[PDB]
Amino acid sequence: YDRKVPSPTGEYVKEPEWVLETDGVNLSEVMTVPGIDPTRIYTNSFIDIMEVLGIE
Amino acid sequence: FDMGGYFIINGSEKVLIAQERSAGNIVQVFKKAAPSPISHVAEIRSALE
Amino acid sequence: ANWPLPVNIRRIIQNAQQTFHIDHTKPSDLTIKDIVLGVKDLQENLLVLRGKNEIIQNAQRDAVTLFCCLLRSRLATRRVLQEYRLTKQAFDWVLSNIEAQFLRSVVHPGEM
Amino acid sequence: DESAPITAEDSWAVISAFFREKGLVSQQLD
Amino acid sequence: FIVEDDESLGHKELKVRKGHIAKLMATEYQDEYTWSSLLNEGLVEYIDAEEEESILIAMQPEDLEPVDPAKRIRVSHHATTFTHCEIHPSMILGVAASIIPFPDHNQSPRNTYQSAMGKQAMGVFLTNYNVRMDTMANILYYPQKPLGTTRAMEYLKFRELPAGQNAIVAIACYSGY
Amino acid sequence: ASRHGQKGTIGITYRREDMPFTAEGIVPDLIINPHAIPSRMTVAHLIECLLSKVAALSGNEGDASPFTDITVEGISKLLREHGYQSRGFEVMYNGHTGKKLMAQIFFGPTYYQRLRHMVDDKIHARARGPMQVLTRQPVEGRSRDGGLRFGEMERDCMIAHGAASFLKERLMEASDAFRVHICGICGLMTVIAKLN
Amino acid sequence: EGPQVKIREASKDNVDFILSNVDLAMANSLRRVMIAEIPTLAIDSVEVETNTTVLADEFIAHRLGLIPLQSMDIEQLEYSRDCFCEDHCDKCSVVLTLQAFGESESTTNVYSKDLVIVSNLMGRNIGHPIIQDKEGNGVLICKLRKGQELKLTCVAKKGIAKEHAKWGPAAAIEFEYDPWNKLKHTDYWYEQDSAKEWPQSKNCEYEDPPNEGDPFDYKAQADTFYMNVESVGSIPVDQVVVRGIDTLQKKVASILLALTQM
Amino acid sequence: RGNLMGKRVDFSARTVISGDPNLELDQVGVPKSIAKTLTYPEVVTPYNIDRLTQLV
Amino acid sequence: MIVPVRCFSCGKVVGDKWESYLNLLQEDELDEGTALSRLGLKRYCCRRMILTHVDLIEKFLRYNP
Amino acid sequence: TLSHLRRTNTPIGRDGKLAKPRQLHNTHWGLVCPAETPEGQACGLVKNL
Amino acid sequence: EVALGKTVRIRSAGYKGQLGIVKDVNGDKATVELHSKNKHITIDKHKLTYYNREGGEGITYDE
Amino acid sequence: SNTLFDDIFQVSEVDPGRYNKVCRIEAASTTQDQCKLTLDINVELFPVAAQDSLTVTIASSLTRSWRPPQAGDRSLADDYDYVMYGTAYKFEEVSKDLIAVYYSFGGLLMRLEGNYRNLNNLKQENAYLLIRR
Amino acid sequence: SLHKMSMMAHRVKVIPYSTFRLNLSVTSPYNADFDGDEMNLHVPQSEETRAELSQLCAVPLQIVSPQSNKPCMGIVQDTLCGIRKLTLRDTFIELDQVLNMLYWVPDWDGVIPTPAIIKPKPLWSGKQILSVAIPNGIHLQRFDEGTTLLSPKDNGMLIIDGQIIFGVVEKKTVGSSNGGLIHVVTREKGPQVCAKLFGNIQKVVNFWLLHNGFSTGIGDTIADGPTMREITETIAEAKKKVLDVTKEAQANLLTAKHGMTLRESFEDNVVRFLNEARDKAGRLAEVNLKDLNNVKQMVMAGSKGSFINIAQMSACVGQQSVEGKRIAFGFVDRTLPHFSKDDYSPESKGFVENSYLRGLTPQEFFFHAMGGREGLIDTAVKTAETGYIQRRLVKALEDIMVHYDNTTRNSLGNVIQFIYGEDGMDAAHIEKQSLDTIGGSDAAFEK
Amino acid sequence: MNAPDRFELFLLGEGESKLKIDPDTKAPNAVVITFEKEDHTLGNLIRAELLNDRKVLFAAYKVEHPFFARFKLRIQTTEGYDPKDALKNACNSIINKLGALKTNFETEWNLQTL
RNA sequence: UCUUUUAUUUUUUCUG
Ligand SMILES: [Mg+2]
Ligand SMILES: [Zn+2]
Ligand SMILES: [Zn+2]
Ligand SMILES: [Zn+2]
Repeated sequence: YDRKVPSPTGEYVKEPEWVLETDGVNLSEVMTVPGIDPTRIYTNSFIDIMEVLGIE
Repeated sequence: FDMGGYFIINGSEKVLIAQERSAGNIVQVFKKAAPSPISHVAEIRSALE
Repeated sequence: ANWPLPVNIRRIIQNAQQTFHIDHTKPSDLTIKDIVLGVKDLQENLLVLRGKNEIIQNAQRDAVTLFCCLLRSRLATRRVLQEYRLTKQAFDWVLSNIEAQFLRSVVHPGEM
Repeated sequence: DESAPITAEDSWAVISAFFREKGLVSQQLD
Repeated sequence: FIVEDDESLGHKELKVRKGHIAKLMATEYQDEYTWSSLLNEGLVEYIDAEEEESILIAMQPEDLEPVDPAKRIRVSHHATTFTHCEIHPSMILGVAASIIPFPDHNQSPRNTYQSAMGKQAMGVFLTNYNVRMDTMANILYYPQKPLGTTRAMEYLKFRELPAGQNAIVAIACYSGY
Repeated sequence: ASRHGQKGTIGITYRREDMPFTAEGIVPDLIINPHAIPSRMTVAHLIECLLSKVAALSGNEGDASPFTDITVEGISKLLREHGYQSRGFEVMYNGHTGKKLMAQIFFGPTYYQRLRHMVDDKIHARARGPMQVLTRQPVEGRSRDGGLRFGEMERDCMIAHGAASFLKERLMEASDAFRVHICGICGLMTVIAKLN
Repeated sequence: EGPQVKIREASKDNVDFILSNVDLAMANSLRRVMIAEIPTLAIDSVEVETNTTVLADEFIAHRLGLIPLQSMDIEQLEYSRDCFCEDHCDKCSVVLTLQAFGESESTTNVYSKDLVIVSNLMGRNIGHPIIQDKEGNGVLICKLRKGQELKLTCVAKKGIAKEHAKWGPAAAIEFEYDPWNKLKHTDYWYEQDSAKEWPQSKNCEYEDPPNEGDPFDYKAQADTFYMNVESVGSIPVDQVVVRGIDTLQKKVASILLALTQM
Repeated sequence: RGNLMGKRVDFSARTVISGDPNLELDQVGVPKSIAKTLTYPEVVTPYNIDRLTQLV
Repeated sequence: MIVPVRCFSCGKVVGDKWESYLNLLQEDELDEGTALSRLGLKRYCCRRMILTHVDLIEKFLRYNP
Repeated sequence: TLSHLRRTNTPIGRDGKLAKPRQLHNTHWGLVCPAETPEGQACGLVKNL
Repeated sequence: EVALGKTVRIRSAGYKGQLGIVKDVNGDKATVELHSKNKHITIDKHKLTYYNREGGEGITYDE
Repeated sequence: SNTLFDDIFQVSEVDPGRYNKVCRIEAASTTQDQCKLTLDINVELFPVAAQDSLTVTIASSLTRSWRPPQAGDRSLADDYDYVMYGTAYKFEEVSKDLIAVYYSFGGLLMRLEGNYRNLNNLKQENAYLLIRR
Repeated sequence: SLHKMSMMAHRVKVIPYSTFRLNLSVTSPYNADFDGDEMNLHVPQSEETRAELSQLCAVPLQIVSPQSNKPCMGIVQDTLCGIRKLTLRDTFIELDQVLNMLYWVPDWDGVIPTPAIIKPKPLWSGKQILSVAIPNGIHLQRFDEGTTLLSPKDNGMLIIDGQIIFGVVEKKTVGSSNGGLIHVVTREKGPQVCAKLFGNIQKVVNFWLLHNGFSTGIGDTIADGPTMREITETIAEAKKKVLDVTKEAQANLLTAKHGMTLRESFEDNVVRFLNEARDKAGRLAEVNLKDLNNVKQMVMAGSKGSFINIAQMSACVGQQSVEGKRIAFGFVDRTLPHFSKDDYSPESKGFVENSYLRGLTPQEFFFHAMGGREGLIDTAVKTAETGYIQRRLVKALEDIMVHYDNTTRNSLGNVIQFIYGEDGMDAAHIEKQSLDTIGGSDAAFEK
Repeated sequence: MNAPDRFELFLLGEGESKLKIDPDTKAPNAVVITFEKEDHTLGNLIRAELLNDRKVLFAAYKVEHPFFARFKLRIQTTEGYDPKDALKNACNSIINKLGALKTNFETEWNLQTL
């Protein structure tokens, strides 16, 4: 997937990104795996996101 | 031109509509859902002519 | 960059220019101090929550944050002088009607 | 000639034979 | 139709032939040879959904057994083991769907809507409407048969008892109404 | 409705005088919007119109079975030989001012059907006719002189709109209004109120 | 002189001509008043004594109304609404009696000739049913069994086609102009070549063909109106055109009279 | 649900609709019969006494 | 039922020519197009008006009443 | 008339719900009209020969 | 009144020659249902002609 | 109420551009090297050819309801063939010296690129463009 | 009544006929046809209620929608096609028709606009004649694909002072759009003036279309000979490439796509090729169609029809999908009785080689019937599911209301949103806008 | 059930006039004239005649609605030249020119022998 | 000097 990221010049530019999709919902153990960015992890389901990442 | 094939009850023309149904004397297997313990259930609607 | 927002600064500027027949050759009587005071005064007059206390003032600044950024971006001094050529009266009319259209765009209480 | 191949236009004659000798409500009557 | 070899001279051919067609015609214009006779001599076979499993059916009496750009593209014959042949593929349509001109040339739900609307189309249900006493009957003043007739209508009696009228249509937007 | 799914109600009844006419004196019996045909994907209607025009020009009865050798090209050639524009178009004139229409109108006979849905049977207004006895409300249905049912959807759209006085006057004054007496202590509609 | 007329051919029921030195507005308005607003005689009311036939007598009355009637002296006839009488009179109405009793075992066709006038025409050639078939029978009206009876009276009064198409004296009226598209008043739809894919109208032989080299004649105006009037039979095709012009003149004169009175 | 959330109404009509480009945006044509059927009760005033006299 | 006395599209009289059309189709043994042309219907509106008619009075009459 | 006489009815509940029998299965060819049907709650269940 | 439920004809109006049946009278004007069309129309009685049950001799509003 | 601009342009290219009654003409002035023109003219009434010299002027004259000529001997700029009315809508500057004035003659678009000599041309509704061969 | 705009108050016009005549731009919010649809009229019984209906429930007041801050009401079918025709560059109007349309405009200013052509012939451009409908003081500016101030193809639009300068008008100008002409007029001049503009534009375009004419016929669906040959070649090479992929699949030399089995991989791959072939035939047919082509003219106007519709009518109907997949094997390993089993050819499993003009084969017709019935039953289920969902949503959010604290609260008073929409701004007054700060490089930001 | 009366398409109603002039404040020397119980047959004729008349500045015609047989004609002319006189002159021109058409048709029929 | 009726439910059919 392409993502708009700032450049050193300050313009948004399209960078490629290797994003791993999944056919299953188990966020608790996945988000602690080393090597991934836990900040930007997302789930199609919302009940697990509520249950682990908070009500907001 | 009227081809008949209908009843007349109290002067009202009445038509019986074919009632589709599963055929008799046939064995049919169906896969069942995961929550039920049943899986691959066979059914036969045994019937005398 | 494209997002929904209440009143088009670009469109009101075009209406001002057409209404006042802005002459691009003639220099503009606007002064930078006048521009900055006008923008600040309009930003203060942009009221969607009205109540005299710290919580309501924080809520009002919070509500009008994005629109404040858009106003500063559009009616910055360089944009007002170079890209636009509005006069003092034209700038005043623009500010007054921006305030008016914001105060119309406020929710009308009782909406279901 | 009698054993010549049939054609699609000739199949309409067979259809007419069907419709004459059974009809549309034939299944209900039978 | 039954498709067997029945011909040492060459390839497969339908059992029915021009002689049988001529005999059927002769019986037709007489009012001996009819569908009972065809069934007895096994020229035409009754086939059900289950028996359709084991038979390969030919599209047309001559197109598959052995080019104008405007003509319909039809896939060439691939198998040489047909056992039956369609009497006419137009006979898959029902009553209301046998009234549509050129059903091939329509998007299918619009054939469905016509097949539903034919039932409520006005016309001449029976010829004894004056004798009968029906709760709700509508009779067109001037029933007219379709200019774009279909050969199924000669058997469906649509020509004899039409439901509609031929009107001169101009496909245009005149006044926006 | 046509024999192709093209259904519609007459918008305006224009005269032979006002309706546009081709250059053969023939004023069409009907007009449909060309916008119908692309979205509805109904080229069968246009092909039927062409076949019917050729059928009336030839005297023959145009076969239109689902799978026949007859093709649009053949129909157009027959119409061409009969002396018309090959694709069925015809230069028409403005019946209202005699100006030749800048576009060319697809003209010809086609079969249409009259359906049972008559506006005379489907029109109705209420003037405080009979009311039900169980709920004291307008009765159901046209023939017995019933009313329109301000559905949950209708109420819901009125809530969305904000016309509270209308929603009151619709659900109280129009449908059913009853005065009932109650008392402060228990607040029940079991007050023997001899208003006389 | 004003507009010029040149009749190419004439007939009892068809007259084809060319109008020159005339505005397109006039060519229409003449056609319009001709196809709509010529007074004509037609059966308005139908009194059914008895009807045992299989056709609804509504349907019968509608048919009798649509039947053409001679309207030669429609001018000498006066409108029913302006006339004063008691349910009938010769000065604004014509009474026609139709009787048809089956006698033969075979079906007894009933035709327009069976309509016999019973009112006093007072010498005005009006109300005679129009006959055009070589057999002279006229328009088929109904069909009867041996035992069927159909007796009725018809009151025909003056009117114009605006009330009802039965009063329409003219059939399909032809109006064409500028067969060649020298004025480019339409853009011919085509796929390869408009000239090849459009039929050449029979009237292009009366106009010189365009020259590709020369430019568009922007001064050009619509003229040479090729008209072809056809009459159902209620009035001869001569008086179709003549009385169309007459009632257009009368309408404009009425406008002037209203203007003067105001 | 049936008799209180929504419910039948007097002073109303239903019929088939038609398109009329010769009508203003905010305006709807009404059949004459429906007009003669439905009524709106207006109180008498000195401003419209003459009008209401003509209508009665 | 029976032939429209006037064509719907233009109003030319066609009712009088139903018998002549039937005779040209029966005795003269000529096709419908030539029969119509000889009858004098040149416009396809009139031609289909007479061509397309289904005679149903012939069917309603021959009931007993 | 003829449509009603050749009409067929399926006893599955007419109430709106996902159902395989509401589709035009391949075996319906030539035995059931693939175009004629009611539209609405009964669509796909009612069939015409 | 003797004008109620009787057969009557109109003689200067757009609906001239229309038979009809008197249904209700509101004073100074009578409502009649056209015998050729499906409509009720209101028109003054003095200007209309009344007949006996059967077609024949005609009399003005003087019965 | 006088002529504001007038020069001689030799048509360099003619393009229908999917239209029949209107063509886009690209021309450059014979005298001024830096002067170019890109105007849409109605060839349906004023046929044009490539490599053809046309004289074009722009005046400000010759509210205010338009009226017919009203007289056989009416006086106006009667010595040009193809006259246009439009309204300026853009005055752009390129290369610090070239000024492009855009004109719209009821949807017919022109770009007049020139120099200070067209100072007489202003942004006003009154803009008549006259052409002759 | 699925949404708020599906119930509005109109002004009665007495008219003798038995149908509710309504101005035709209003059909969009009601989602109404004239194919037998029925609508209700409710008469207010009190002056209170006529007042609230007038100033809260009025067609001019619901021009702009709270759902998507765009006009729900736009100019539609014949008006939109004819307005494109009128604003075509090559469309020129005679003095007579000009003079008429100026009178057909109700609030015409009073002065005849000066024409474009005056000497060779007094002729007014269609853009000029449409300009008089738009009230003065209406700026607008859109730049579509490759639009320059000397717009080559007449794309985009630029209106200044209620005068169209360049660009044809389509749904993107006058239909329903975020920054459309309707939206700017109703926002600046107001609801009454925008309603007048709807009226004036509709009357003018209807007059012009009545006096110009517009139609459609089979010749529009017909494509040229070379085009038809090239479409046939496209379908042929699509079949050849599908057969090549099939042979690879039988050989197992195809590599299964990650996350999908071999059947599903082959199925999705072949469906992709078939859709690509159909779409390429669509572009070829569309390119071959000329501007005179009525169906292309109508699609470009955006009134009705589409690219896919032109392709299906004239080029190729294409693959028919059942349950999101191709036609299923019905009896055993076959779709219909004519196909020897396990034959994965496009014709066998649903692909249509023939346009509607050319005509489908009987097997293709049956496959299309399957697709049609599936669409119909899916619609019949979906309408009920969505109606239940909308009922549930409105019942859940029934009592929520913006009280006078500019806060969103339920009946009990619990706060759900302290400031409605996080702005306190009404939905109908919002518009799309560009933020200049967030965009632009650092150097551009500085300059 | 409530279709418009056919006779009302051409007969004047009670308390109605054939012609209704009203001057317009829109532009000087301009009137709008409503013809009752008329169609475009007279409208196009009169409009074309006013356009042919060289003194008339604006002439245009209008049907508010096809339902009502009524149509409006707006004329503005030069100062001092009454639009009423313009309409009289146009109508007189139509009378004379239709009369010439009638005379030519009558004289040129008789050349025919059928 | 006005008033003055149009059962109910179970089913089916189609209409948008
Ligand atoms: Mg609808
Ligand atoms: Zn108590
Ligand atoms: Zn009299
Ligand atoms: Zn005819």
